Amino acid sequence: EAHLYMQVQIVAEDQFCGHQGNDMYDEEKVKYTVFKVLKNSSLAEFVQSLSQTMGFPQDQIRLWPMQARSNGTKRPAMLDNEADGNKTMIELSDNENPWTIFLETVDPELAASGATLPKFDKDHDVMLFLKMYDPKTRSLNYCGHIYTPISCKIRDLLPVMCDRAGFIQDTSLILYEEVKPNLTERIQDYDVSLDKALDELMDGDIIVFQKDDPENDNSELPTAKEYFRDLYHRVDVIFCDKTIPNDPGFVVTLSNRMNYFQVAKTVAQRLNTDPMLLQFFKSQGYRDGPGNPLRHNYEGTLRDLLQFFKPRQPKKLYYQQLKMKITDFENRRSFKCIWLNSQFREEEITLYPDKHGCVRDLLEECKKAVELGEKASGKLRLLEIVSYKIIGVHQEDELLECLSPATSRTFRIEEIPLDQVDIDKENEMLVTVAHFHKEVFGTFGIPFLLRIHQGEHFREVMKRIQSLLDIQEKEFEKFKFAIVMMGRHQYINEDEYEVNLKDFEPQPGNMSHPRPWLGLDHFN
Amino acid sequence: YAPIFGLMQEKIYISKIVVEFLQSNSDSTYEDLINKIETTVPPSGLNLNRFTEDSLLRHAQFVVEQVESYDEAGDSDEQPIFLTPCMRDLIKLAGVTLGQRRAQARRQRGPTKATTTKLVYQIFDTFFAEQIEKKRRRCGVCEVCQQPEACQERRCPNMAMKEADDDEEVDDNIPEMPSPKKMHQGKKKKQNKNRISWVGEAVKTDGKKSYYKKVCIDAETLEVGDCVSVIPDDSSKPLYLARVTALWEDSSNGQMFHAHWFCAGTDTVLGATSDPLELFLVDECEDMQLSYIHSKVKVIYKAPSENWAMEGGMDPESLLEGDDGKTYFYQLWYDQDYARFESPPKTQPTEDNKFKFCVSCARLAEMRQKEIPRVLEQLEDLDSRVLYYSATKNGILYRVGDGVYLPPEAFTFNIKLSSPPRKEPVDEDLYPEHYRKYSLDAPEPYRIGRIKEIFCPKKSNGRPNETDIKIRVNKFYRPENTHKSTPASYHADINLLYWSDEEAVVDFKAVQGRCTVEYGEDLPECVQVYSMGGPNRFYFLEAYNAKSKSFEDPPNHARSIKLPKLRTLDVFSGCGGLSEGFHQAGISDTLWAIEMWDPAAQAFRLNNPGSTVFTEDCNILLKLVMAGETTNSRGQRLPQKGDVEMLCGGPPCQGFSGMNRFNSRTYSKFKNSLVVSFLSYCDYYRPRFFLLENVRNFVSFKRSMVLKLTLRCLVRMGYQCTFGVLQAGQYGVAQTRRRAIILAAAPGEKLPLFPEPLHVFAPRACQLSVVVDDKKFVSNITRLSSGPFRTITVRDTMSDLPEVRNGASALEISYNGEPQSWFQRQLRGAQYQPILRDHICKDMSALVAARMRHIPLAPGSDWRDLPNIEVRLSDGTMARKLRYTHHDRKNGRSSSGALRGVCSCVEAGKACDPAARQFNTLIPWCLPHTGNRHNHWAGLYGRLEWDGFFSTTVTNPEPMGKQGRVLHPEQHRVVSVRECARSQGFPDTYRLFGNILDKHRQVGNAVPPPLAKAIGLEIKLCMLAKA
Repeated sequence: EAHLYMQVQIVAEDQFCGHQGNDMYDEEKVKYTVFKVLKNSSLAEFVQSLSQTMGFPQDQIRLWPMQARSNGTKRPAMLDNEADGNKTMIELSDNENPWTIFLETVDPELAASGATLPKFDKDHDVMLFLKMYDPKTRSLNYCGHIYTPISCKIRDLLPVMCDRAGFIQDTSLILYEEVKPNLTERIQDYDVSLDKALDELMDGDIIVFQKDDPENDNSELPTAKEYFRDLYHRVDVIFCDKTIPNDPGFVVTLSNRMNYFQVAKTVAQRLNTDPMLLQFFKSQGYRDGPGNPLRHNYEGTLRDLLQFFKPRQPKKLYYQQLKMKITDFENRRSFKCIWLNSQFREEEITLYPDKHGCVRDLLEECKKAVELGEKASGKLRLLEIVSYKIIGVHQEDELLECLSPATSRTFRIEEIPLDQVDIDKENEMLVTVAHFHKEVFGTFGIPFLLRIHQGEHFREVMKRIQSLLDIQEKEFEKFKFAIVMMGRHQYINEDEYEVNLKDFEPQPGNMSHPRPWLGLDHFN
Repeated sequence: YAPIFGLMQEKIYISKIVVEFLQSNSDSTYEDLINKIETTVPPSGLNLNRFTEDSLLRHAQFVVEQVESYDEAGDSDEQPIFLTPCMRDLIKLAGVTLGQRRAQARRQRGPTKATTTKLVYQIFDTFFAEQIEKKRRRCGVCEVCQQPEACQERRCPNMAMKEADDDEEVDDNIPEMPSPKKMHQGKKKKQNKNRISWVGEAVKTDGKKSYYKKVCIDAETLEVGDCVSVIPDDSSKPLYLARVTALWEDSSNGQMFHAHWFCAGTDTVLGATSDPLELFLVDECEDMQLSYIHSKVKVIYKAPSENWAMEGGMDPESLLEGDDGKTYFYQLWYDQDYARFESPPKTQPTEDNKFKFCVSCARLAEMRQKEIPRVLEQLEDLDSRVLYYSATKNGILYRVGDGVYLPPEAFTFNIKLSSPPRKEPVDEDLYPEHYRKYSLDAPEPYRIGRIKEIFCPKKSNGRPNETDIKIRVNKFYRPENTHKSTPASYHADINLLYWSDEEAVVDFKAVQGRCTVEYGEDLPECVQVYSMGGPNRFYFLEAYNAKSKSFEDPPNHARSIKLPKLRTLDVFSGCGGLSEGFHQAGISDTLWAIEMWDPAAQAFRLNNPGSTVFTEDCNILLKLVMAGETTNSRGQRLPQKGDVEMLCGGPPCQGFSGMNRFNSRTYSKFKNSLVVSFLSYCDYYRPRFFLLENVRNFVSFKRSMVLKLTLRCLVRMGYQCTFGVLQAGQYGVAQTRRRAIILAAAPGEKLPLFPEPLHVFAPRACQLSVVVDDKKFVSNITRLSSGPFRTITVRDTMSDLPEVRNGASALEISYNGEPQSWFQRQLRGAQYQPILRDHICKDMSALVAARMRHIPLAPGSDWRDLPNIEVRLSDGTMARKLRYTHHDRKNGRSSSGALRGVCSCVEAGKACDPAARQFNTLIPWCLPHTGNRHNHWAGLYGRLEWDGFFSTTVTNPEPMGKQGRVLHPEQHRVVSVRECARSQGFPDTYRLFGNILDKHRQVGNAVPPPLAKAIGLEIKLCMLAKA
């Protein structure tokens, strides 16, 4: 017969002291006295049972059923012990369980002296709750409750309030009504009755008061209004690093009314880093994990970042620490290129320079990224290659935004070889060399620049070629060597040693149109 | 000579491609021609890479001569093949002269029939009698004009092109033609009758000079409610007809009576199309003496049948019984101002007004009482002003504490508001085309305020003055209007407002409407639900102070059914944007839809899982449901009579695209077009609601003939109709595209209104008026160049999309960014971890890619800012600079004295010089070639402004096409498929199908769902009213 009982949770006034939040107390930080009670038991029987169990006379206690209001507050309401004493609790609660009730008793140290429970006229009396706001400590002090006639004037309660809060008498007080969270209304007229002063006056309403003192203007929350406002917007956010797997993160308390700059500064403070060295990620929010990245210029507030979390769920925010300032990190350009090492071998690399930078900065990143020659120059350069042909060299001052966005364009970075810096101008000539299978249109391989002397022993040039290529030896034999000019090609007899500059330069004074080049035929 | 032979082979091949493609269809646009050229596979024998736009531009002369030679041999009544719009645009770009040589070949499916029902067929055949009744002389300078024998071989192609332009241009878009005046306002002739006598006693004794009688004798018995013909003064107008709504004797004047006029069908928009025996009610009545009575005529109120939903498809001759067409008859109230056809008003006379009631008098009285701004309740009194608690105007009730609109000039802010260069003349060598650049704006939205009090000024006698009402308003600073200026409104919510403390005073007549302005914390739900809940809902979070230019918390004193969804048939849905808009309205569930095009059908299937889509012509299914079948050839269950509830769609107008007066061939095509089939569908199925949509020109097609005939057919059907045009951009879209809308309601329903504009827009594209038979028709829209919400700009449509380059084809990409604009927030959704889809733009030619890579990023920049620099290309070919070999008189020479002309045609009366052309040039040759004749082609190769809007609908973006600017503001790419869909307003979750071209076409064709929702809300307002 468990379904015929209900938990009645009794809360005492000692739980009201110390509460720093809205209404009287925090629902979590409260000790109840739970009673398993028969639904058909009368109210009078339960009042007798309570008075006997906790050790007070039944006429020394008052029962204040805890009732929720339309505004979302939860305040004590009136129950008539005599008239309603015989009705069952299950009909009185209107199908509620657990049913919390405030139990108002006389102070046993003020009751041993002979005082008893004051009488209360339901029609003409009211129960006021009194709180004291201290701006210096920014805190609330529960100052008990009072019975007072509805028609009584506030001014007659002022001395009571003063000496009930420990104030010197005739102290000027600023009075507010806490209507609900985010609604604190100042009481402008002290000469009006409670009925007139408080619209829709009920039992359980809370009036907050503070000293009227210039010193209050030194506090960051001089009055209870801004205090209750800041409390309304405070929220605890759990920040987690996306790199650390299942990082539990750390919790910081902030205000919803906050932009990106303040959040970033705060997190940077609690992380001992520069705010610019942090990138933040909004949560996915149905699943737990990093979502859309946030830009540095985001003009939204904290509520927007947390809006798809339920108020019960822990509100998480992902982030990662950066090695570069957030602006340059958001302006980085994915730059895929090829790195040429000391061994003349191609490597695929991806660099992230700032979009508004020059070639120098790209080469500097690549230098930080790679290793240089054993004792080579230590200076790098940027080639632009399309269709396996070098179409240009980029000067280190060139802007990164003018670089050939086409997919056919390959950017190479390479160390200048030792044997091409200073050559003999009227003797040695640098010739462009490329491969091709069968005809000369189907070119392939890695083209290169090769030095050529004057009247020179062609098998020296082919052992130089071999020094570059360096494959197994006896596929070299199938190389067919030809001299190509404007599409025509004449093959060169390898053992005849026919070499002289005249067969490699264009017509007199000719640059603009293709210069003669050396062609190699083989199969890849 | 190998390159020349290869070029000749390319010319022959492109001529074959163009001629066969023109055989395939005669309605393709320039972009479709481009697509056909590039997609064509080059032959194996000839060594060439692929056809590009340069190939067509350089073989234009040969391809055009071949195209005209094909059509010059066999001449028929069919339109010649070189007047296809794409080919005409190609002529308009490249200066090709027509009519030379030709005849070089050396001696070398059905009209169909739409399945119209009997009544629709009857209406069309009925008007067919009147279509048979029946400047820009030949140029004389072309070779064709000079040839001896108008003659079929002497047809001037130039004059044909000019006539095509005249048929395309609107003739004419004059403002006025003032609004039509009152009918019967002229005097009427007095009739000499023998004897006039009352019968019986005075029925009603009002106590004044008026004594109401029943029966009058003018050699014939006349009673109240009978119909009388009248002969007015002969002013080329036919006899008038009116019902004697009241007969009474006046002690002051002679024998008096009130006549409520009818209106003939010819006097309405219907004109000649209307049945001569048909009439309509109208809100025009007047007092007159019975001496002007001519004779008695009998009319009958042809009420719709009680089984009107089941009358579709039956033979009209079976229902023609009886005594028809013999006498006059009326069925629909008519309002000429808005061109509205309604069911007759069901106003019921009171008992004291049985025998003097006039529906026209009652309507005029209620209208004049409605327009008068009248204050309602007194609240408090002062020595100078008297206070009131509420007021009303135009059928709307305002109270103290309601958000209120105000015209932009109503009041001014305390902020200083707007606080007020020239570049040096650029190098004519680097920039040889800058000189051609040179040598209204959308208003600020409605001011919004909150009433503090309503009061009136006491007169000299002390009595309150109710002629005017003065209203005190607390102003709501929009994010734009605060000191942070317009950039403060790039990110903020479209609703968002700021509370202030400054007070303004306005006249009550200035108030233009009520909007609910509310707090954002006292809201019982999240602000998103409040914003999407209903119209004109604005929410303010925190107050703004102007003196300190700061943001504070608002002062405390500033704080405060579902009908079943209709089964829907969507004819010619396309991708289903209309259906999605209707679903957003939550009034319609599409259960069936028709679409011939396969990708559109697949897109609708993906977007609408619970719907049936038929991939066949609508005529086949219509004939099938006439014949009584239930399953099609594929077994799909076709809907039967009574299943469909709302019928919506928009048909193409390709077969009758002209504007000139009707022709026998044009009508022979039009009678079996798709619009007649749509009307037959509406006839048979008898929907509750009927929506027709098309392009703006559809209003003035064939001199408004299509609109008039459709309206006549619908009126014969017994529906209630209205029509107008709507500017899509006014309803939350960054596009200018006017759309003509025809609304229809079943008998007994309520005719929907046209939705009021929401977003302020540029007045240059707000011309919603319509001209028909030299009469001006304006829809019921009451907002002109104003509204609550700001414009929707292209920045608030594409800003946060991740950067992609030309040729990008990654269907699935990360967003890599949170939404930044309100429109984007509404488009994305409430769940945030998607994969953004279809963010793909066309992969164009490398030369064009470099061209648009070199265009500057300054706003409005176009081809006129193109530098003449030799630049390398992706394929490895060479792009030579543009050489000026001639001099033009109209423009003069450069400041450096360099030549400005490009061809011999710059000199007056000089033929274009062959081999003087250039190609594969970074700056185009055709643009400087023909700038002067087409206003410098200003805007071509231009970039969309970050603050502007799309020029027009985008079906296939292309830099040199007629769709206006198609370039992304910053990235070197054209607008992508997702970007095009973002323009129309499609939600990001919406799915598409097919390749990139098909996706672009489906995005372009569909109605913007924000427009469809805007219509969808209005229809629901009528569904709710009935129940």
